[PDB]
Amino acid sequence: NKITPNLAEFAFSLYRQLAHQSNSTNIFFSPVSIATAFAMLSLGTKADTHDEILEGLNFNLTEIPEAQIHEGFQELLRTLNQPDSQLQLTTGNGLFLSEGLKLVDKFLEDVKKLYHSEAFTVNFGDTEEAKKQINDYVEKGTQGKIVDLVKELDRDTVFALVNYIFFKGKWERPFEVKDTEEEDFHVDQVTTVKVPMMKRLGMFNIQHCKKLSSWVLLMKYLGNATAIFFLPDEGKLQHLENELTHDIITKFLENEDRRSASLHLPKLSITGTYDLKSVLGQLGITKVFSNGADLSGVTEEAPLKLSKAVHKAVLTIDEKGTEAAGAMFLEAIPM
Amino acid sequence: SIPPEVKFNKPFVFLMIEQNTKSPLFMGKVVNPTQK
Amino acid sequence: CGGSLINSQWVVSAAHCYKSASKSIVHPSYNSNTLNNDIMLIKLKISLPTSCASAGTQCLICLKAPILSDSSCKSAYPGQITSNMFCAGYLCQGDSGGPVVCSGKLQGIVSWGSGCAQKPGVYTKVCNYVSWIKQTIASN
Repeated sequence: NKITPNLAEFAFSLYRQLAHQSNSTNIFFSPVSIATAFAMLSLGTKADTHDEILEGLNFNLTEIPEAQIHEGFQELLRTLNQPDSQLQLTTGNGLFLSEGLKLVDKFLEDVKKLYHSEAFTVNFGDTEEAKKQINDYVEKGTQGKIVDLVKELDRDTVFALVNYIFFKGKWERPFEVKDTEEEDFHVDQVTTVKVPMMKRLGMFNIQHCKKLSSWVLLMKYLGNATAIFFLPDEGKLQHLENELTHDIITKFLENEDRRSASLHLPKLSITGTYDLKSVLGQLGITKVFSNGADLSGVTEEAPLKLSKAVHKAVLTIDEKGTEAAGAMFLEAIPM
Repeated sequence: SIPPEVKFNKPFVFLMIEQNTKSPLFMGKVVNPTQK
Repeated sequence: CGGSLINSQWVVSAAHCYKSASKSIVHPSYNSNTLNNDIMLIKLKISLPTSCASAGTQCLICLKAPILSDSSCKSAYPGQITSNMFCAGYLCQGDSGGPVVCSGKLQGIVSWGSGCAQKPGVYTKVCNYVSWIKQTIASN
């Protein structure tokens, strides 16, 4: 129940980078997933490759003790994996080591205790097969939603860090399929597409906050989770994206203020795929990707460095609820 | 009108939040529901 | 990574591949953030240069590579090149390649990395450390 404000600010920081990268593409990612893969990796990281990472996740190293950050993730993950019987929510962490590779014992015991991480051994010499293992781990974990996480695995790969998050919830107030008509969606000034629009006339936790120049809708799921939607006013999207902070979200989440309204929410099936190296570099995480990296906390056998940082996420929204999955793939190789 | 008619028929932002921890599980921006 | 024997007992390599034989002696002014002075000596159990290589000079590593000018170098890896580094390549091998040996003399060691043939490499000018190297071997 904390370190949360840092995760929230991390979500917005990364979002602004992905948005700057492209303003004409859908965006879907999971902060918790990206954040824990990197947090877990900082465990076997030293000096400044270490600080860049943790500060890159929006942590003030002089205000919160390093041990407490990891205790925060440990508790965060434990809570996420104990949801109300009505909500489905799971996460998993996995270390994929190559045969031999003598790992520092402290690193292994830390990822095990602080991140509840699993650990496997594999021969990266047989690329197609090792790639097969990692991908099945993620596939089984995300219940089939993500099946092709790793498309390319390096032959000299010494170790891989992988995690996944799976979510499935039912709306507290479902929509009626028979009410789903097809309506217009204005992508922009020149393009308009037709999509299945869900409709419901009723009581909603909705309101028009002039601080964000947009309507804000909150839709609870059965259990411990909520979906928040922000509809910016004409020409105000950029304003909304820059005015979002953790404090603001916190405010909406405390009041159940309801009211009558006619709502039109489209069904969705979007996917996000990313190579986070440059976007993360823009957030101050660059050393762990270069020869100036220090992963001597992971192993002493060889001088390792991060080769890839891949993220994938999929979303599905219909009249029953939402279904989502995200995954992270971190590959390390010798300098 | 009354009741207000709120239509998500143009680009919008959204956040998936877990209630106990208050942490952001997922975040996104829909620009074209059919992009593919 | 890979070292390079300059005599029967001493091998000289980069400082970054070590710690984040009998003994190691990293350069006293090694900067792990800028990789400036990225060089070290290892005692166990090619030859040191007499002149600094210049643009155009030959050299090898298998696969020969020319010394690019400082201008090109400085502006291909902006903000990353100190006065003790130079480029060698064109305009793969992969960040952990072998040394630049110009005419039997060890001219350079890999610091930030060996570029790709498919569109340079960045090395430390061994030429600038011969004095510290001989002095260290002579008294150790």
